[PDB]
Amino acid sequence: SILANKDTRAVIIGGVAGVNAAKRMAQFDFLVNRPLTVQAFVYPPEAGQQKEIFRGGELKNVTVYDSLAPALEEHPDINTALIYLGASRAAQAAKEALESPNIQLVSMITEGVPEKDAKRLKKLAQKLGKMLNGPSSIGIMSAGECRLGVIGGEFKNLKLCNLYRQGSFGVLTKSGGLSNEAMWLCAQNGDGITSAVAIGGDAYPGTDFVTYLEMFEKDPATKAVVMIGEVGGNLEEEAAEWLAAEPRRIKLIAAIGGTCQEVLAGSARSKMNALRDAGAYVPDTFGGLSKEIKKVYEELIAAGEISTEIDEAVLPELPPRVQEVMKQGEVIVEPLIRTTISDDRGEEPRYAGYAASELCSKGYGIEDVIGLLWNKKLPTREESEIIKRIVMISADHGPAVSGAFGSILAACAGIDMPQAVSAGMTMIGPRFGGAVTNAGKYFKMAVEDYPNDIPGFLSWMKKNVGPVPGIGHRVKSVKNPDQRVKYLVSYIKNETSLHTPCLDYALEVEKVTTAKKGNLILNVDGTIGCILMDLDFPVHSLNGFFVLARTIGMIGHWIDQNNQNSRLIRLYDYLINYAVKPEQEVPEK
Amino acid sequence: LVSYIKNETSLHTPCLDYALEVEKVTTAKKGNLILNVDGTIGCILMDLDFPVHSLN
Amino acid sequence: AKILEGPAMKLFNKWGIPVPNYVVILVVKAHIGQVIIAEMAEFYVSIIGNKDGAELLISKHGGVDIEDNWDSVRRIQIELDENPTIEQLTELAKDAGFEGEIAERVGKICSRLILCFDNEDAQSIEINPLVIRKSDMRFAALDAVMNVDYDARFRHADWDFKPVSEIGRPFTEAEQQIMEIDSRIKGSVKFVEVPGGEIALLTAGGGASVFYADAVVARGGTIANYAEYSGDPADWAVEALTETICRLPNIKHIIVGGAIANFTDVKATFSGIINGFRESKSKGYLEGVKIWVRRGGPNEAQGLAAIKQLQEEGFDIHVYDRSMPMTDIVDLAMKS
Ligand SMILES: CC(C)(COP(=O)(O)OP(=O)(O)OC[C@H]1O[C@@H](n2cnc3c(N)ncnc32)[C@H](O)[C@@H]1OP(=O)(O)O)[C@@H](O)C(=O)NCCC(=O)NCCS
Repeated sequence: SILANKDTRAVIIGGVAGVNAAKRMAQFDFLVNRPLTVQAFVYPPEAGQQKEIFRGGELKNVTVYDSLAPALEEHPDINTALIYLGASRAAQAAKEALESPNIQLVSMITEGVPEKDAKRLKKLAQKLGKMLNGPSSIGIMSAGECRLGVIGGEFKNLKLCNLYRQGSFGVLTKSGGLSNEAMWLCAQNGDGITSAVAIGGDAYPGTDFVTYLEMFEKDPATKAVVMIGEVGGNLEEEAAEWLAAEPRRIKLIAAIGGTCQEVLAGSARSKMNALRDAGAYVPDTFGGLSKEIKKVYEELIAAGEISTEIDEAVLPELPPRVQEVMKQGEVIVEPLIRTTISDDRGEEPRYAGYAASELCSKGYGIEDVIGLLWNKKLPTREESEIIKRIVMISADHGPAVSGAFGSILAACAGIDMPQAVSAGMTMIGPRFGGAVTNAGKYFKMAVEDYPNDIPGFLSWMKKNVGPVPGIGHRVKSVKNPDQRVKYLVSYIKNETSLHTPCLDYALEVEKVTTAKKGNLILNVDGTIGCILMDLDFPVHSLNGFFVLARTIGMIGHWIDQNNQNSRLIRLYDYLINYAVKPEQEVPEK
Repeated sequence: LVSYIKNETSLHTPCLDYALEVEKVTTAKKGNLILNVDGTIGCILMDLDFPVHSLN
Repeated sequence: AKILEGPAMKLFNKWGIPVPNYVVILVVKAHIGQVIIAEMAEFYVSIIGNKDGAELLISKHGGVDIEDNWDSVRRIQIELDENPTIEQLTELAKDAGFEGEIAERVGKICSRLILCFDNEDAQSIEINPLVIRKSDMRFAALDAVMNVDYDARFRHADWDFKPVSEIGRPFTEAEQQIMEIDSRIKGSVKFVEVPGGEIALLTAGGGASVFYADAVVARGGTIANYAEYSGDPADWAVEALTETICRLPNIKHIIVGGAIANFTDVKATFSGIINGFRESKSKGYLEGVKIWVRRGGPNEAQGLAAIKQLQEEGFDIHVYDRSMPMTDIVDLAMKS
């Protein structure tokens, strides 16, 4: 191996691209059974957050720092920086990393880094005696030891290219996609790789071919190097100069792209000729490269430099996602919730089995959607017409009522509509609008247990529940009738075929209660409660009609106060009775 | 909703038309950047000239 | 990135470099849709960048006669951010053969050129001739050849220009359409039309694309086009590229090749290729053409299985995995 080893600990400077690199590096760390290479992330937009990175099936939380100084302070361990930032920020981040005394190697994936910036960074890395790889480098891969970047692809590829143990071949490419092809060629025709380095495709790489060839020459494990170059520059010429200059231990296998000298100094024929003359194994096409690797590998077996020691390893496999195991029925997942009313999993929601848009097209209304979601049955025209009227008649009853006033208070406190309406909806309960369910229950119980005994029902209620749910009003009375209840009752009794025993009973108790106190009228809660109980709607659903209806009013009041640009309400002093304790001195503790 | 407004009314919906064009650009960036129900209702109601406060 | 005469002159002007009065709409050259008109001893000046900075080449023998007069050329190496002083440049001029008043003048010009190079992210600037009108001592840069590093554009808000075409001729409709697609996307899509050619390339990555083209030429074949797609491009862009390649005249084989991708999803990109193959086949474009597939990369099993299904749709498609050497599908195609 040459630059990355089991002692390499990285800091990734970049965002989502950096996190994807880290996730790939974690897969390698799982395969070769080593601790996580990524120690930290440096990304000011996400500073303070933690990234969840899986090392196999184990979740690792990696911290995101604002800058490099706190990252290295918290992780002195770090000796490598990977730059995953865009062109406008990459060079400054690379400068910061090179100037950090802990960092020895800086690699850049970034494309479009100005030549002037790459030249300045190469000069700085030389002054400081540090290694700079890239820009435009997919990474560095040391088989069985370390992966820096996305180099090596999917987990199945790491296994196919035998990247879990050291081979005898080094890989040097300009091209990212071709380092992965070279790694495969070495596994397929040789014994795998030691290290693979993508130097980058930029005019001025941080480290050239000779710099890496010098390092490979000093690595005892590397017996040959597969170098993949192309037309442009003299990086391959300088490598041929390096090979010719002295007797080298490593064999050089080279393929040069750009022999398109039939279609429109740094020529691919001039590079192939320099290398061939220097003693390198140069094939005529990229296809011949597999044959050159087999040639060198067979020489190495014969010359006793490679041992035929079979791959004695039971390799770890990537854990499946819970959904995969579930599909196969190989795991039991007890659901968190059960829903029976709607399915959103298709192209559109299905309410009680019916497609939402199909209901619109076929002429159904809001009242029909209420019945589907609350009763799981499409209402009948009669039912639908009653639901419609209950909602319309209950929609609003001015601003003085708790629910509406709650919304107005929140609207004036500068609260957004959903939150302001939630405060008003909190007021719906035993005293305001939320006696629909209990009115239904107690009047049905009266019909069953006290059919011809209203004083018995009333005595039982006084002793056991208190005031009768559905009876009484603060402003409406016998002298000031509630036309809302008169309207609903006359609709049910004169415009429908519905037999209403609860409503009939409730209307009789109203005659008795209003004889006691004129305000003890059957109210909207009691009226809706009885009508719905007589329609045989589920008992739980009864308060829904008020809650839903009064939401129309509550949103109305919120919109109104906003259109008025209402200021914060602070209740007037003269309206408060401060029946407070006399003022007193606090005793010493 | 879009098909209903386009095929069953003769309404001129400039906000919805614009939103549908940006959806072609955004979904080219990431496939999940579709015009959602919020954007659809928002645009339809703005084109009907409903008070801005009422939209949510 | 080679830039036009006008733009180059504008930057010269900016860094105070003697330039003839010009107008872009007396001499008349073309930038055909644009024409330039500028007012009309000779010297040679050029600053060519290198790994260590740049090199300033100076000659007293300017104009056409510079080819034989290459011994007359005095060159100095400007180390990165270690720019020479005016006197050094005057001495440099003096070494060339420049005397007294002009040497300083030449030296001063050089510094401006050096400032222009440093500050404009240039790769190279070539002035031949740099003329002198001795009567009044007025200098003018007659022929301005400037290459700038266009990746650096974000640092330059004054760069109201686009770079000149790689191939001598400007781009066709398909071409410009593919360049538009590339600019908008995070990935990369490149398309170049080769006049004629029986073998059409639809290859992944610049490095692998070049090796596939070399393989075709080496095997006696003719390339119908040059097409590269890399950096996990969006399926639609890949579909756009596939469609363009299928529209090509007199193509016998399609080479859908590439190396083993490190991050490009082969299932996503192959769905864009498949969609574009289906789109092209319904329009009657892929009649008789054999498709050759060889690919590796994330989700290669799924993408390769999806592409081999295209056999039941009547496509003469041969799909191979990594076991098939990369450019060896070109042989199988040449033999057919
Ligand atoms: C990999 C690559 C896409 C990452 O670059 P990117 O998206 O430009 O990355 P950044 O984190 O710099 O940019 C994302 C945004 O964050 C912003 N940002 C980044 N750092 C920031 C900071 N410190 N403060 C504020 N904003 C910041 C950027 O301005 C940008 O927003 P914008 O698009 O509106 O300008 C890019 O560098 C590239 O093209 N690489 C080549 C392709 C490649 O090899 N990819 C590897 C895939 S693993």
